Amino acid sequence: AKLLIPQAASAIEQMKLEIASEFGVQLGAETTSRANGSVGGEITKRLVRLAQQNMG
Amino acid sequence: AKLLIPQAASAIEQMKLEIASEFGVQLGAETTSRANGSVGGEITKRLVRLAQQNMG
Amino acid sequence: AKLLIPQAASAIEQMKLEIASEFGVQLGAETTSRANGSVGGEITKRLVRLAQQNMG
DNA sequence: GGGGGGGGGGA
DNA sequence: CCCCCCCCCCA
Repeated sequence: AKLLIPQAASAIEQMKLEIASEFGVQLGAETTSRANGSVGGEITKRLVRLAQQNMG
Repeated sequence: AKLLIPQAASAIEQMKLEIASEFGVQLGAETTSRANGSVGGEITKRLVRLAQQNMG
Repeated sequence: AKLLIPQAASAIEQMKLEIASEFGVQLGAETTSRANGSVGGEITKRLVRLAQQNMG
């Protein structure tokens, strides 16, 4: 799960737990894919949205 | 083809065209889906990276 | 790629293959976006036709 | 495995 | 809407 910028590990980590509770999902191997994936989906969606903001 | 932040359309377009040149691919109907697709993959990668950077 | 109705996956899959054959198009990354796209166009066309028929 | 963000098409 | 891609991230 390496990132482009490892120094951001802390950042995403916060946003991760944030989105988790929002959708009400428990990031664990005992959970479905559509559940663990929905999180990573929102994370990417937000990172993109922010980047598009600092360019508009 | 609505973007998350349509106000960035012009910025992402210039990014698209510049990446196409750097990649040597000529965007178009007659281009392979792989070549066209690669430009879109770079946009997301760079946007995600820039987000992580200017954040964490 | 998640279709409106995932359960239709198998059916659209067969229609796709049958359309590819009629068109003489080989679906793939190295195939032009136009050739690949042509197939998706027929699929939507036939689906809309079926819906208009079984609707009166 | 999944979700999301982009690229190029066709109907 | 469907087709073919590429990328990011979660697990």
